[PDB]
Amino acid sequence: TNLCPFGEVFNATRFASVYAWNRKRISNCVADYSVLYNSASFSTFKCYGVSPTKLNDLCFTNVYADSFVIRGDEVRQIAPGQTGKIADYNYKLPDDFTGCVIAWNSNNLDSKVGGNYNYLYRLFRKSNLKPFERDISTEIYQAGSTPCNGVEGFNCYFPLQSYGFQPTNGVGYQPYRVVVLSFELLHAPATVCGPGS
Amino acid sequence: EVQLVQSGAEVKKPGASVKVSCKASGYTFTGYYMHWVRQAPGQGLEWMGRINPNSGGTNYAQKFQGRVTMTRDTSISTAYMELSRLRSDDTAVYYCARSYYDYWGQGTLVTVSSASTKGPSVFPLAPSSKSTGTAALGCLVKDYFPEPVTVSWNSGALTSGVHTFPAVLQSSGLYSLSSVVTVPSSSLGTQTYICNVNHKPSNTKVDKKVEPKSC
Amino acid sequence: SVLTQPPSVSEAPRQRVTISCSGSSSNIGHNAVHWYQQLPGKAPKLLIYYDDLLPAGVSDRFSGSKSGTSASLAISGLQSEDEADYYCAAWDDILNGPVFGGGTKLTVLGQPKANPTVTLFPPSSEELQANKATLVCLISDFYPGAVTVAWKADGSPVKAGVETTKPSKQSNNKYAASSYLSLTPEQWKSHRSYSCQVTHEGSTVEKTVAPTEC
Ligand SMILES: *[C@@H]1O[C@H](CO)[C@@H](O[C@@H]2O[C@H](CO)[C@@H](O[C@@H]3O[C@H](CO)[C@@H](O)[C@H](O)[C@@H]3O)[C@H](O)[C@H]2NC(C)=O)[C@H](O)[C@H]1NC(C)=O
Repeated sequence: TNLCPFGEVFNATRFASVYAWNRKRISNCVADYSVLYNSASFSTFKCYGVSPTKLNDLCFTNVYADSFVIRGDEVRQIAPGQTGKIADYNYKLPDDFTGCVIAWNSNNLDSKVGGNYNYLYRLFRKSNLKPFERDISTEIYQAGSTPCNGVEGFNCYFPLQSYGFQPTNGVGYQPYRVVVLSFELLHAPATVCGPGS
Repeated sequence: EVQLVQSGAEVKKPGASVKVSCKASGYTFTGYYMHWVRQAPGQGLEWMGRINPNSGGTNYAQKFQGRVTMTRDTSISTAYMELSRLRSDDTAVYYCARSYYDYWGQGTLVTVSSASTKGPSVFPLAPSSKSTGTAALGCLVKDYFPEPVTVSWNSGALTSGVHTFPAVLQSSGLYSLSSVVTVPSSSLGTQTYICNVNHKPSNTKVDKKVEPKSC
Repeated sequence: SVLTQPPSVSEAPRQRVTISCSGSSSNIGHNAVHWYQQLPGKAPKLLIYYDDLLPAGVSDRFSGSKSGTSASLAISGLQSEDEADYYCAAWDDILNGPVFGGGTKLTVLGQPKANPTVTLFPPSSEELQANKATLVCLISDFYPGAVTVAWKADGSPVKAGVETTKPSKQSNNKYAASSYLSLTPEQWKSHRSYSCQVTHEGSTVEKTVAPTEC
């Protein structure tokens, strides 16, 4: 009876910025996915490569829980084959993704009267992200011929920008917490299984 | 919060020099370019030059090459702009601005004039070719220094249709303005129109009667 | 000036206006466009950077785009607080520095449009006796408060000696502006006619004076 520390991920008091998205490896434990999948708390719960109802009977070598906060209208970007600043520069899912994307509105936690500017995202990158790649660099983005040499100015832009989370905003601009579960089946003993495995 | 606070308004004679300061707060002074942008009264913005506050490298607009010096004192997070051999047409509000002008100072007025305290002389702007339906008349308040002047009509009895314009700074280094009134043309042969001009920087106070003219 | 903007635009509250910024290959063609808002009597402020990005705290009613060597700023849900001069700027590779547009005055229509009345005063007899000659062109009762003033002596455009005030609000809330042509008496008597030409909302009105007539 080792249950998986999902509450540590789903109920964590603070979430990471999407550009520095948190990853937690889940290993050597019993996981009840039924409770998550059947919870009305999650407005988004779309799986790729797996049936959610079948999870309670499967075993996996490992499970990863990636978490971050984005804007409501950016949740659509957390899916295979999407484009946009979030999919391109912050968090990319492979075309062969095997896992589930979970999201719920966090306006009551991540909004502050006057704007919460603690959650950041990457707006500039010379290059798209590879699937599951993380880029936490803060080098000035050189958009021109001239080098920036660590000073911001014309064509020399800081690569991260802050979200403005105000409780007044429309739903599309409110913060959403997102948890992406990936299911890995490697040539090794499976350590994560559902209760009815 | 990022703040850029500039030194106060300057009055300089042609040929002299002006040094304007810009104190930065709320960020790492050496991490962002500083620019100087000027704006002649009522005109557009004009870029003068830039300084890298880390390296101290400068780059100037062609038309100010040889006349401007931009410097920085990192120990007090201050940038400076010194403009030499001033000309009348250097009268302007001068701004410092950070990076891609993402934050601006509040601006420093520099007025370049060779002039001392002087009261205006007042000339009449007569109406013409209107018998009996509206006619414009006024007064030209010419060559005074410094600003400002006050103008009333008939010791304040006439306010309807009255407008007093802002001043212009002439090439002379002296200010001029006009005040006009619109009146019925059929009132000209009867009603008397006097502009009362008071210059409080000097102590000149002039009353000029504006009467119709004989062509 | 290096970038060309419309001098003037206007639209009703709650509607959408657009402001164009026109450049060349050396600036807009290769570099990012930026937009600045200057409220009356205040310093400029950044509105848009890198063509379409918004600084933190800038309302999403403002948006920008670039196509080729041209750029535009779009303001939706027009509010009366948006009345300001708007400037674009971009880096220019040939001049090795950032260049400005001439600026665009935005009016949010809160009253009926009104044509200027114009009066061109010749130099006064008193002023001539002081050995001076100032032609005084007064412009009043127009809305929106945006005009272009042009002087012609006989058939040539007059640029030197001209000073013009930015439109100022009248007591009736229409706008007025003034223009001066400062001459010597000899210049004044050497031409046959002088004219002050006032362009407002695409219409140009003209008044003329002549040294021998009134
Ligand atoms: C994240 O935290 C919340 C709150 O601490 C967890 O939800 C709560 O879980 C408890 C125990 O599972 C629930 O108590 C039960 O409530 C039901 C209501 O019908 C009742 O029938 C049971 O007898 C029991 O008292 C509690 O209601 C529930 N709260 C909410 C708001 O759902 C949640 O499980 C945590 N998430 C994870 C992944 O651990």
